[PDB]
Amino acid sequence: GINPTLFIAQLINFLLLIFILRALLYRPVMNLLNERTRRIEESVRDAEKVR
Amino acid sequence: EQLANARRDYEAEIARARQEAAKIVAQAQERAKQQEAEIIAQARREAERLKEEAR
Repeated sequence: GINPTLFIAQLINFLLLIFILRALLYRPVMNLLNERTRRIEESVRDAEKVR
Repeated sequence: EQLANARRDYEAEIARARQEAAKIVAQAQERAKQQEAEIIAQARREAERLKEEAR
């Protein structure tokens, strides 16, 4: 039997999940993907700037 | 490092260009001083020749 209280409890579990995983990984990992993209972009602009 | 050496070469090339331009103006001034000095001297010699042929 499906219990609405347990359903909302699954929502709270996934809220804890999403928020803690996001704050501990994804913003560091968005910084990582931005790091690679922004650094390649720095390389490109410095390439035409040096020539 | 490519950008670093390019920047340093840019300002260094400007500096060496100013050194060589200083040499160029020194050579031009030497040429001017010379040229005027013996142009006046040749004017003097021509005047002396004119006096001699007049005599």
